[PDB]
Amino acid sequence: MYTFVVRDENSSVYAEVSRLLLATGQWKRLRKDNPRFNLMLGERNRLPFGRLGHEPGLVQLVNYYRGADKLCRKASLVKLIKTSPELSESCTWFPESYVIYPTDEREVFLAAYNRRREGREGNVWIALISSEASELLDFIDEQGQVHVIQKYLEKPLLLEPGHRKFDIRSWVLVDHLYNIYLYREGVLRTSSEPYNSANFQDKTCHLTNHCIQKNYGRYEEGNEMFFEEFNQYLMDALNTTLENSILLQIKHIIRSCLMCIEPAISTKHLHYQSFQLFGFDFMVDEELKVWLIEVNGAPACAQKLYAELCQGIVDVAISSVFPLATSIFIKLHHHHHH
Amino acid sequence: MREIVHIQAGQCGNQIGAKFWEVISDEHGIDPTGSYHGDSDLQLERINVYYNEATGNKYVPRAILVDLEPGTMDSVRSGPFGQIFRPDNFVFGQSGAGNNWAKGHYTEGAELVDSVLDVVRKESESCDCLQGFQLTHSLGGGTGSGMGTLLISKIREEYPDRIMNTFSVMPSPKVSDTVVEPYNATLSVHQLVENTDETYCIDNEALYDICFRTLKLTTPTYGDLNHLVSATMSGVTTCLRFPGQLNADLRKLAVNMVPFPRLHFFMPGFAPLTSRGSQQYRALTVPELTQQMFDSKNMMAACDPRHGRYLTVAAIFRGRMSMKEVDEQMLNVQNKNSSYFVEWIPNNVKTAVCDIPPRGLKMSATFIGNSTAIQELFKRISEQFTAMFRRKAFLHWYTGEGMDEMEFTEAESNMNDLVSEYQQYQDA
Amino acid sequence: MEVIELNKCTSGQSFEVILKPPSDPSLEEIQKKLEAAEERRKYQEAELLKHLA
Amino acid sequence: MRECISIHVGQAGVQIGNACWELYCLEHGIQPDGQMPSDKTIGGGDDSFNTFFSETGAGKHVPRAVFVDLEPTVIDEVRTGTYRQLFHPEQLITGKEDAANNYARGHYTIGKEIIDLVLDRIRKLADQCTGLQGFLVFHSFGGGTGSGFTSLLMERLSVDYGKKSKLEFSIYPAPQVSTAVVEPYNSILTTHTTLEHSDCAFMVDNEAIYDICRRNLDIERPTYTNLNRLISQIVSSITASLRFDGALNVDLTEFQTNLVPYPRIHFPLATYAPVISAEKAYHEQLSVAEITNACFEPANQMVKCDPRHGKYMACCLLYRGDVVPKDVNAAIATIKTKRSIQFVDWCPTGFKVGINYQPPTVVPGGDLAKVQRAVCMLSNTTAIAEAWARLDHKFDLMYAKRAFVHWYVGEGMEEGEFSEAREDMAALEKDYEEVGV
Ligand SMILES: CC[C@H](C)[C@H](NC(=O)[C@H]1CCCCN1C)C(=O)N(CCCCC(C)C)[C@H](C[C@@H](O)c1nc(C(=O)N[C@@H](Cc2ccc(F)cc2)C[C@H](C)C(=O)O)cs1)C(C)C
Ligand SMILES: Nc1nc2c(ncn2[C@@H]2O[C@H](COP(=O)(O)OP(=O)(O)OP(=O)(O)O)[C@@H](O)[C@H]2O)c(=O)[nH]1
Ligand SMILES: Nc1ncnc2c1ncn2[C@@H]1O[C@H](COP(=O)(O)OP(=O)(O)CP(=O)(O)O)[C@@H](O)[C@H]1O
Ligand SMILES: Nc1nc2c(ncn2[C@@H]2O[C@H](COP(=O)(O)OP(=O)(O)O)[C@@H](O)[C@H]2O)c(=O)[nH]1
Ligand SMILES: [Ca+2]
Ligand SMILES: [Mg+2]
Ligand SMILES: [Mg+2]
Repeated sequence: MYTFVVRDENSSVYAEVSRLLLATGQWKRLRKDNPRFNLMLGERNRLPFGRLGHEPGLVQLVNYYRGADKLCRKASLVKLIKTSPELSESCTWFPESYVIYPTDEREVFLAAYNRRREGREGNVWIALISSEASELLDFIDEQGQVHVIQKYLEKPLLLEPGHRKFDIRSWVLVDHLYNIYLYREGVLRTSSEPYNSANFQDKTCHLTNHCIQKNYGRYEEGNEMFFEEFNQYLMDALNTTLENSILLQIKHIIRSCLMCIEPAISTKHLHYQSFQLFGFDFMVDEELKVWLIEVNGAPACAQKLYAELCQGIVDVAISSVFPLATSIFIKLHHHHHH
Repeated sequence: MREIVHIQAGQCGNQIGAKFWEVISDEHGIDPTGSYHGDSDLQLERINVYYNEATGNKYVPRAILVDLEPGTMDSVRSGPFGQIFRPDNFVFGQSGAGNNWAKGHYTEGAELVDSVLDVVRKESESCDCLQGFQLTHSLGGGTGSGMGTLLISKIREEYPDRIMNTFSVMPSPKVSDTVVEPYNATLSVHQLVENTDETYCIDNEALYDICFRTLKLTTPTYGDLNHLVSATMSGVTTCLRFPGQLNADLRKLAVNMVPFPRLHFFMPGFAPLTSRGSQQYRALTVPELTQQMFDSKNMMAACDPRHGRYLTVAAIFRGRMSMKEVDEQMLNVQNKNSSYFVEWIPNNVKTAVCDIPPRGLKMSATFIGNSTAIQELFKRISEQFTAMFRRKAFLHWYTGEGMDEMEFTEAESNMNDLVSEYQQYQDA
Repeated sequence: MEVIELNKCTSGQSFEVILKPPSDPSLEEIQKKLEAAEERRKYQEAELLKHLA
Repeated sequence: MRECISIHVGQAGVQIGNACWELYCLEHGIQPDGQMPSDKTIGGGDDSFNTFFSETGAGKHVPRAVFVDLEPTVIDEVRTGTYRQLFHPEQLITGKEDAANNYARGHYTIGKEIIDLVLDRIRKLADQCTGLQGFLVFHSFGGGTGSGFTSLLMERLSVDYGKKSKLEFSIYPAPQVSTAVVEPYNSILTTHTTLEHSDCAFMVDNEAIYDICRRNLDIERPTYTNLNRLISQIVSSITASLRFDGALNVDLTEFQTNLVPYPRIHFPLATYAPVISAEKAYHEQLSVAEITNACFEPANQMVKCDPRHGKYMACCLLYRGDVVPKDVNAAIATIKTKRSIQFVDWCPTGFKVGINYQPPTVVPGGDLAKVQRAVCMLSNTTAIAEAWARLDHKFDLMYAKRAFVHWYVGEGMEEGEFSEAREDMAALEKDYEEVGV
C-alpha cells in the first residue's frame, strides 16, 4: 500500500489522478497535513519543498519541479531566454520580447522599435494590442503589475473555411529521471470569427483562448481541432504533414527549453523526487514556422483527452517510482555529436 | 544512583509486586538472600535504581509492603523470595478493609498510614537522588485502592517534586463478583487523575481474555493473570534498569509520554504472550514482535486501538537482534497505519533496544501507548458505576464510614470529564 | 578569473579568487527573569500544598 | 597568538567534545599523557596550537576546555577514559539531576543554581590567557541542558566578555536518533534566546550525518560514536586555521567577517568530501576537481537542503592534503559553468581559499579511510532556512494544541515565551526569503 496527499482541490488533472490511483486499490489517500506520504499532489503556490525528503522509510515524490516557475512566468521566460547561452539572444522561435515594469529594458525596447518605424515594416506588439508605442507604455504604467511587450505575429497561419486564427497546446510530462515525454495528442484552440489585419480593437479574432471565445463552435466542437483532422487539413490543403511541417519544431523547442533548466531543477541527486506536467502554447505563422508563446506550469487537459493523459501520468511518472502488483508519449531525446 | 522507592498495597498490589521483585531479581542475578550471582556487569550498573546495598555485598529491594490484613504478606514472607525484603518494611494491620474504599482511604487506613510514611521517609532520606515512587495496587478492592490512593496523596505532600508512578489493576466482572468494585475504581481513578504522573492501566478484563482466548487456559488463576502482569512490569521498567538512552528515568518517560497532565494513563502491550512452563522453543523474528506488540489481542488494557489515536508511544525491544531491522519495522508500522498516530505530535513513537532478554526468551517486545482508546476502559467503569449510583445502591457501606454522596458525584464528574477530554484529542 | 591575497607558508597557502564583482540584557535583567520564574514556580507549588492541606 | 576557550554543554556537546580533542591530540602529536615530544619550548609558548592548548612546567598540554553537564554519567566517562590526565578536574563540571529534555528546566530551574559555578571555572581559564579572542560552544538543540543551559550561558558570556566572539557548533534534532518528542520546542526556544549572542553558528543535522554514515561508510545503523568521529573531522577542518600556521580564518573575528555579512543570518552551511569507508578494499583517489564538485551535492552537506534555490552571500573552501591553487581555480571554472551558484547582488561572486598540506588525520581503527586530499566548503546560503521551516512546522503542529507546554510552564516559564520565540523565527525565515529572491 502506497500513500498520497491532495493539496490542490482546483486541479482538474490531479483530481483525475487521485481518482485513478484510489481505483487501483494499492494507493490510500491521507489528509493534507499528514507527513507520512509517498506522493504529494501539491498546491499551486508556496509549495513547501523544504519539508520533502525528510521522512525515513518513505520514498517521497512531488508533482512539481521547484524552480520550474522560471519557465512558467512570462517575465521569467523572457529573462531565461535572453540570458542563457543555449537559447539567447538570436533564438529564432521566441518572439522578440521585453520585460517592462510600471512606475527593466524599456530604453532597449524603444531602440529596436524606432528602427521598425524608419525601416517601414509591420510594427504591431502585444501586452493589449497596438502599433503605436505610446498606447502600450501608457497602458502598463496605468495597469498595475509587471508585463511583457512581445512582437505580435501579423501573418498567422489561417484555417479554411473561415480565415481564422489558432494556437497549439502540447502537454509535456517530465519524470523523476528527467525523461521528457510529449503526449501524442495535442490540440488546436481555434478562433471562430475571421482574422482581421486592420481591426485590432475587437479582440476575439485575435485572441484564441477557450474562454474569450464566447458565434462559437461553427466549425468544430468547442473550438477544439485535434491532430487527426489538422493532419488531414495539412495534407489536403498544403500537401504536407503535421509531423514534418510543425511537430519537429515543437519537439525542438520543448527539448531546448527543458534541457536549459535541467541543472537548476533536476532531482537526480536529491532527497525527494519531482515530476511535472507542462502545457506548451505554440503559434504557427503562414510560412509554417512555429513560435513559442508561453509555458503553463499547471495546465488543464481538454475534455476528450483527460482519461488517457492522466492514466499516462500514473503509468510513467508515479508507477515508475512506486511499482504495482502501447505508449501514449513520444520520448524527446537527441544526442548530436560535435 | 537515581533511586526509585517501591510501595505495594493490598492483596493484588502485594501479589503482583512480589512477582515483579522475583522477575527483576532474576534479571539482575540477585538470589533470595540478596547475593549477586550473575555473569555480566550490565546487571549491576543501575542496580541502585531498585536495590539498596548493605554490608556483605547484600542487595535489598527498596520495597515497602503495605496491607490492612496479614494474610497476603505472610504468604509473601513465607514465599521463595520473601527473605530478600527488609523486615521493618512489612507494615500491616489486622482489621482488613472489606473491599471498601472508604475504609481504606478514611477510617481503617488512616490509623496505619503514618507508620507506612515513616518507612517511606527512611528509605527516601537514604537516597542520593530520588526519582520518585512506584505503587502496585488494584482499584477494585479496599486497601490497595482506598489506602493506596491515600498514600499517594500523603507522599505528594511530602515530596511534591518527585515522580509518582502506578501499576493500577482495573476490576472486571470476568474476574471478581464483588458488586461495589466500580465504586472503588471510580473513587480511585479520581485520585489518580489528580495525583499521579504516569499510570499503567493493567485491566483484569484484558488479562482474563488473553488467558482464556489466546493462551487457551479454560480456568485461569490469579497466577496466570499475574504472569502477564510481571512480564509487562519487567518490560516497561527495562529502560529504568539497564543503560541507557531513551526514557532512562521516570521524569524523561513522563515528558515523552504525557502531552497533557490529566492524560497520563497508559495502555501496555507485550509479545510474545506466554503461559507459565508451556515452552517457547521458537524465538520470534523482529517483524513478528512488531506486529504482535501493536496487536489488540496483546494489550493489557481491554481497548480497541483502532477506535482511537495514539498520542505518544514507547516501544522497547529485548534480546540480541538487528537494530537496523527494528528501525525498519517500527517505521513500517507508523507508515502503513499513519492515521492512528496524531499528526500534531510529530515523531511520537520512540524505540529502545536492550541486549539482555527476559528469562526463558531470546526475543521480546514491550509496548507502552498513550492512546485515546483508553476512554473505553473508563467508560466501562462509568457505566457500571452509574447503573448503581443512579439508585444510590450499596452507598450505605460508604456513608457509614462518613462519606457524603457529593464525593461520588465529584469522582463521577472528573472521570466523565477525563473521557470527554480523550475524545477531544481523538477528533483534532 | 582573478587571484588575489596569495599568502604562502611551510604548512600551506591561502588566497581569494573573484569570478564577478557586485552590482544585550544586563546582569540584573537576567536575574529578574530567573527570579520571576522561581517565584511563579514556588507559587504553583504552594497552591498544590494549599489544596493538599 | 590569541587563545580560544571551548565549552561543551550536555551529552551531545560533551561527546562531540571527546571526539574533537582526541582528533586534535592526534593531529598535533600530543599523547594522552598531555606530552608533546615535537614541542621544544617546554613550560610555555605562543605557537598556533597554543590557541587551543595551555602548558604546564612538566611539559603537559591541557585543552582550553570546559565540559559541563547537569548529570554525572557522560562526564564521568571522560574522567575515567583514555584522555583522563589531559583535563584538570576543575574543567569537568557535573550536576546531579538533568533537565529531562526540558529547555525551561535547563534554563530556569537547574540553570539558575549552576550558572555562577560554570562562569567561575571559565574565568579561571580566561585568567591564564594573554589575549582571549572568545569561545567555541558545542551543544544539542534538543536536550534540556543543551538547549536551556547553553542559552543562559551565552547571555552571561555576553555580559562578562562583551568584546569576545562566540562560535557555536549546534546539533539539529533528527527523529532517527532523537530521545524526546519536544526537541522542536527546545530548539526554537534556544535559537530565539541565543540568536543575539552568537556571531557564527555551524548547524549539523544528525539526519545528514546519519545518512552519510549509511551511504558512504556502509554502516547499517550508526551510533553516536560513528556520527561524532565524522562531526569531529568537519569541526577540525573548520578550526585548523586557528591551530595551524596560515592566513585565512586565523582568528574568530574573521569567521564573522568572511562568512556573516548580516548579523542575524549567521548559519553557514558546511559540506565535506570525501567520506570513504576504511573497509573499502580498492579506492580511486579523487582529484581536486572531484572533491570540490562534491561540495555542491546536497548528499555531502551537514544539513540537507538545496543551494540552487537560494543565494550565496559568502563561500570559503578549506582544503587539507595534496592541493595547489592551480587545480582549485581550474576546478572552480569548470564547476561554475555546470552549476547554479547565484550570489546576492551586494557581494562579489568569489571564493576564499585555504590549503593545509597535511592531509586529514584519521582515528586508528575508525570508519574513515586515509585520503590524499579533503575539503570542507563553508558557504553562507539562504537554502539553510529550509531547516528552520521544517523545525517551525513541527513546533506549530504541537503548539496549536498546547501539547507538552505544561511541562515548561511547570518550571516557571510563561506560555508567552513560546510565541515570542516562534515569531522571532518567523522573522528569521522572512529575513532569509528577503535576501534570497
Ligand atoms: C469457584 C470460584 C472460582 C475460584 C472463581 N470464579 C468466579 O469468581 C466466577 C464464578 C461466577 C461468575 C464469574 N466469576 C468470575 C475464579 O475462577 N477466580 C476468581 C475468584 C476467586 C475469589 C474467591 C472465590 C477466592 C479466578 C482466580 C482463582 O482461580 C484463584 N487463583 C488463585 C491463585 O492464583 N493461587 C496462586 C496463589 C495466589 C493466591 C492468591 C492470589 F491473590 C494470587 C495468587 C497459586 C496457584 C497455584 C497459581 O499460581 O496458579 C487462587 S484463587 C479468576 C482468574 C477468575
Ligand atoms: N551527534 C550527536 N548527537 C547527540 C549525542 N548525544 C545526544 N545527541 C542528540 O542531542 C539531542 C539530545 O540532547 P542531549 O545532549 O542528549 O541532552 P542534554 O543536553 O544532555 O540535556 P538533558 O539530558 O535533557 O539534561 C538529540 O537530538 C540527540 O539525538 C552525540 O553524542 N552525538
Ligand atoms: N506574440 C503573439 N502573437 C500572436 N498571438 C499571440 C501572441 N501572444 C499571445 N497571443 C494570443 O493570445 C492568446 C493567449 O496568450 P497567452 O497564453 O500569453 O495568455 P494567457 O497565459 O493568459 C492564456 P493561458 O495561460 O490559459 O494559455 C493565444 O491563444 C494567442 O492567440
Ligand atoms: N490480576 C490480579 N487481580 C487481583 C489479584 N488479587 C485480587 N485481584 C483483583 O483485585 C480486586 C480486589 O482487590 P484486592 O487487592 O483483593 O483488595 P485489597 O486487599 O483491599 O486491596 C478484584 O477486582 C480482584 O479481581 C491478583 O493477584 N491478580
Ligand atoms: Ca611550547
Ligand atoms: Mg483482600
Ligand atoms: Mg543529558
